[PDB]
Amino acid sequence: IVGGYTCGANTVPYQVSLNSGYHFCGGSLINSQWVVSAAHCYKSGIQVRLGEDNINVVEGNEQFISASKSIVHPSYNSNTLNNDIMLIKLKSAASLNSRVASISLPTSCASAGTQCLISGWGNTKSSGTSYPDVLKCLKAPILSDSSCKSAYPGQITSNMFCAGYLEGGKDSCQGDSGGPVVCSGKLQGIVSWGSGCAQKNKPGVYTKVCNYVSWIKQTIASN
Ligand SMILES: CS(=O)(=O)c1ccccc1-c1ccc(NC(=O)c2cc(C(F)(F)F)nn2-c2cccc(CN)c2)c(F)c1
Ligand SMILES: [Ca+2]
Repeated sequence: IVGGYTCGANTVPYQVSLNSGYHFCGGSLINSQWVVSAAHCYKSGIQVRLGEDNINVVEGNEQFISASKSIVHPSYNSNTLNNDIMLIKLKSAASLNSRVASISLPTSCASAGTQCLISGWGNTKSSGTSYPDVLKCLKAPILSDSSCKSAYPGQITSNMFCAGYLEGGKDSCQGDSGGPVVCSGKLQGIVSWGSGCAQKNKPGVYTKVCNYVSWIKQTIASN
């Protein structure tokens, strides 16, 4: 997160950290056994870390659970980043509490202007790289599709939306990928991609979760 603020220990209870000897992506807990992340975050040997704040120090509320299965959307295209969503099943259910909770799936899509909370342990610099120890937050609005497509001619599909600031300075960045975009208590997006970070006229692009609600539910029901 570039130009954001320190969330505060466990203030984003649904935020998870995907770990493989180091933090490489974020994710969202949608129920006791399932996490939603980005398809391009996929890899083997994934350990899901819940109830995290400072990802480098054991503080007391962490729950480390191995992924028993990772389901990348069958129509995910790595060349266009279309359908950039993945479901991860935990080996055992997580113990839900005040510091570890699930986030609700949307029942309808969000509209332009809607204010959302984006979080992650991603890079905090627009120029160069420097990762934080604690979880970072950023409040950002969903932009109109016109502005989104004007910024990224020919690269925006109906399964993506832009959110952020055209003036630059505040944006999600590498390391935030797979993380949540919550609006009015609903997970509306997944950190996917963007041209650099916090760059002018280059807002972040996010996976439009509302288009995948049926797919998600039918998939977890079958696994
Ligand atoms: C495969 S294509 O290029 O032909 C391509 C083809 C078609 C559609 C989309 C892409 C595409 C473009 C840029 C990127 N690059 C990034 O998305 C990125 C870079 C960095 C850093 F290197 F740090 F500059 N961070 N970063 C990023 C990560 C998460 C969120 C956000 C948001 N602000 C940005 C990417 F992956 C995919
Ligand atoms: Ca920790």
